[PDB]
Parts: sequence; C-alpha cells; structure tokens
Amino acid sequence: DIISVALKRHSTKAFDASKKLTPEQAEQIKTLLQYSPSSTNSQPWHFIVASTEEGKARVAKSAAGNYVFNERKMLDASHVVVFCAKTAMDDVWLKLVVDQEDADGRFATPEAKAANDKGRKFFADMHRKDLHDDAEWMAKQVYLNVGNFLLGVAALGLDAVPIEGFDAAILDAEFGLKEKGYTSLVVVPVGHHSVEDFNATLPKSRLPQNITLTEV
Amino acid sequence: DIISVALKRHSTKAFDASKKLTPEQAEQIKTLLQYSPSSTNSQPWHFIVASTEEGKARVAKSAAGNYVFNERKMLDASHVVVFCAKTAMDDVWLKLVVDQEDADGRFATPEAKAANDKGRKFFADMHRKDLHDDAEWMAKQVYLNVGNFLLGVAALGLDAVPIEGFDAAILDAEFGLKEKGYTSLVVVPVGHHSVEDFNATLPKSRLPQNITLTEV
Ligand SMILES: Cc1cc2nc3c(=O)[nH]c(=O)nc-3n(C[C@H](O)[C@H](O)[C@H](O)COP(=O)(O)O)c2cc1C
Ligand SMILES: Cc1cc2nc3c(=O)[nH]c(=O)nc-3n(C[C@H](O)[C@H](O)[C@H](O)COP(=O)(O)O)c2cc1C
Ligand SMILES: O=CC(=O)CNC(=O)c1cc(N(CCBr)CCBr)c([N+](=O)[O-])cc1[N+](=O)[O-]
Repeated sequence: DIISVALKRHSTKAFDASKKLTPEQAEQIKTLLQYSPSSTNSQPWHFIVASTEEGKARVAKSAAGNYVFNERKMLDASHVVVFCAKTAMDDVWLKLVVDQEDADGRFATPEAKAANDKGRKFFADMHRKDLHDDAEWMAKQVYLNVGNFLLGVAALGLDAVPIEGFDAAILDAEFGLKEKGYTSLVVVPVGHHSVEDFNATLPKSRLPQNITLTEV
Repeated sequence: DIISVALKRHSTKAFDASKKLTPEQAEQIKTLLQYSPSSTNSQPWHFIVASTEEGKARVAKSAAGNYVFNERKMLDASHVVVFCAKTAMDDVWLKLVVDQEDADGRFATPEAKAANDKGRKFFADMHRKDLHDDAEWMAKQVYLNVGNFLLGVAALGLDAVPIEGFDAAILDAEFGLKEKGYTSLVVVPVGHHSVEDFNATLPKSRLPQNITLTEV
C-alpha cells in the first residue's frame, strides 16, 4: 500500500554505513531517476550517483562550511544522488528529446514528429523569450523528479533524506558543472537508518487540510 | 512494485467522465497532497480539489487561448487538483508551521522548538532577504509535491496528467488566489482514461542513462 508508505516515510538524520544497497536496488534507483515525468518530456537534468566512499567524500565537500550537520548523512549512506538542472535550454537538447521519442516509436507519421517538436518549442520559447525564466522552469522539473524519487525509494524499503543544505557553488566546481551546462540543486542520500536517527521514532507533522485545502 | 508503476504510468490525454474515484480514493489523494515533504516542512502550498461539474468548469476556464487542448482533461476527469504556491513567505506562516510541530509532539524541550524555528528562519531568510528567489523556492516545493502525487495516484490504480498548459491569471482570478496569497502552478486531473487516449498504448520514451547519469 502506497498511503502507508507516504505516512511512514521520514527524513533520515543518520544512516548505517554497513547496510549497503543490493545490486537490484542500485539499478532500480537509476530507473526512478530516468523515468520521471517532465514538461513536454524535456528532461532538463543530470544525475551524479555516488556509491564509492571516494565519490561520496567528493560530494560531502559541499557541506564542509556552515552545513556540517549534513556531512555525516552523505558519507554513511549507500547511494548518494545529486540532482542537477540545465542552466539553459539549447536547440540540441530539444532535438535529442524528439529524436529519442522517434526512435522509441511514439510517432506514426513524420508530420506528427514535427507537431510534437513545434509544441515543445512553443513551451520552451515561452520560457526563453517571453517569461525569461527557463532556468527556473527547468529546475521546477528537477524538483518534480525529487518528489517522484523520495516516494519511490520509500516504497522500495529504503530510507532517504532530501538535502538543500549544501553549497551549490562548491559542488559545481568539484564535478566540473556550469561549463558542462548544469547546476546542483538537491542531494539525496539513500540507504538504511541506524539507532542514532532522532526522526524515526518521532511522529509526522503536517498542517491540517482545513488551512491548505478547499473542495469545490 | 513501484518500479512497475513508474514504468507503466503515463500522462493520459483523454478521460472517461463516468469513471469516478471510489470514496476512499478521494480521501487518499488528499492525504498524498498533505503528507508530502518540503524544505524545513515549510509546506508553502494550497490545493483546490474540484470534484463537481460546476467546480471543474471554473478550473477549465484557464484552458483558453492556445491551451484549448487541455479543456477536455479538466472537465472529463473525476477529480481535478490545482497546485498553488504562496506568493510571499510571511513570519505568521512560519509560526503556524512550528506550532503544528509542537502540538504533534516533535519537541521534548522548549529549547528544541526554538532550535527548529531558528533552522527554518535561516533557510527562509536566505531566500527572502539575500537571494530574493522566495517565490521560486516555494514553487520548487510545490513541484516536489506534484512528483510525489503523480507516482502516488499511479500506485493507487488511477490515471493522471500534470498540466502546465493553462492561463495562471484566469485561474487565480477565478478563485481569488492573489488576495489570499497564492498562485496556481500545476493542474492535475485525476481519474481513469478512455479508449481515445493514444498515450495509453504508446511506449514510454526517455533519454539514455549514458547522457543523463554519471556514476562516481
Ligand atoms: C527540497 C527539500 C530540502 C530539504 N533540506 C533538508 C536539509 O538540508 N537537511 C535536513 O536534515 N532535512 C532537509 N529536508 C527534510 C525536511 O525537513 C522534511 O522533508 C520535512 O521536515 C518533512 O518531514 P518528513 O520528510 O519526515 O515528512 C528537506 C526536504 C526537502 C523536500
Ligand atoms: C510539470 C508538467 C507539465 C506538463 N504539462 C502538460 C500539458 O499541459 N499537457 C499535456 O498533455 N501533458 C503535459 N505534461 C506531460 C508530459 O508531456 C509528460 O510528463 C512527458 O511526455 C513524459 O510522459 P509520461 O508522463 O507518460 O511519462 C506535463 C508534465 C509535467 C511534469
Ligand atoms: O522538521 C523539523 C525538524 O525535525 C528538523 N528540520 C530539518 O529537517 C532541518 C534541520 C536543520 N538543522 C537545525 C539547526 Br541546529 C540541523 C539539525 Br538536523 C536545518 N539546517 O539548519 O540546515 C535544516 C532543516 N531543513 O529541513 O532544511
């Protein structure tokens, strides 16, 4: 049951370094990252999955300043994924998406391929020329990916925690992003929790539906 | 189990108006909206859940102009959820968030309630006083809610489609969201697809992992 998973999941404050992810779960984590939906299937993202202790130590360098309380989570967890968004939407990426949709057989006639590319460009240009927020629109898609991911890993029987508490500039310089056209937004350490986790015993807190919801 | 859901779920292009959500599923989707995570448990959102023919007509008014291709989805779906974000993060709302965490039993000492409030304000101030990307940071959390919701409703045996193709100005004014302190971002119709949904039989297409993923 998925509601049980939504009510029982939590943001893990401490992981067990010994409890590693099985090769099956390690593959499944990558499937969730790839198959997440996005506006017009633009998929303006990049993922860095750190499984080695040397790779996790490289990611943990972003939380070395005033974000020290987030360092231990990034090293003790089995798999650590950093979510990156595109800095700008190029015509080459819009071409890469539609050619991949064509290779997969989503279009019957080549005219339908052009109709899809036109509609995608209509949305992409509205954000590039008119609204001037392509960087925010693409980052919004990556945040949708994080939402899909957290629920997916909680349902896989794995513990995770989303981290916004890191210096993005240090993480960009450690992996050579920006020059490659990407920016780090969220870091999600995945694995299993330990007994030092002061959040697994604590109840879940959310505002009531009378304040945040209206039915019409 | 959810890997199966993530690989099988799709964006429905046509719904069946007679196929309604069971009374329990209608309560389950609302739980999914609320129990979603957000940075510092800030929950900078509001949800309008349209289930009546009159309520869905009010939402469908935003599917005008070059967004006419989304009118059917908003009217034929059983339930239509409008994801809204706060326009500005006020201090009275940050107080509402900590007081709810105090009534749920997350803090043992009053020193723990003052420590979380400080930790919330550190992040809140970094976005409203320093970076000035307050509306964008809150909008990101709302998109995180959508990702959680899409995979969530898909695991419930329901069909859905996230919509960005609508007029935010029309929707906002129709529900008077601006004066209440909110803005509409994503509209998600929930129900069951009809035989006219070409996307139900079409294969899922995503970019390969050799382009979007790097293992370290
Ligand atoms: C985008 C995002 C950023 C977050 N950043 C942090 C962080 O830097 N450190 C941390 O310990 N928790 C962080 N969290 C966890 C939240 O505090 C947590 O999701 C929220 O309190 C709700 O609790 P829950 O996850 O147990 O439901 C973040 C959550 C989200 C979704
Ligand atoms: C934020 C967002 C906005 C979208 N807007 C629309 C829309 O206005 N109309 C539509 O038919 N599909 C829309 N989609 C559906 C995408 O095209 C779809 O997610 C993508 O093609 C991948 O296909 P899938 O969802 O079946 O995996 C949107 C998706 C997201 C996540
Ligand atoms: O949900 C309320 C609480 O249970 C915990 N809140 C957080 O998840 C949370 C907690 C912290 N701190 C508190 C400053 Br001493 C670090 C200790 Br874990 C911070 N932070 O300041 O980085 C951010 C979030 N954050 O979410 O960004």
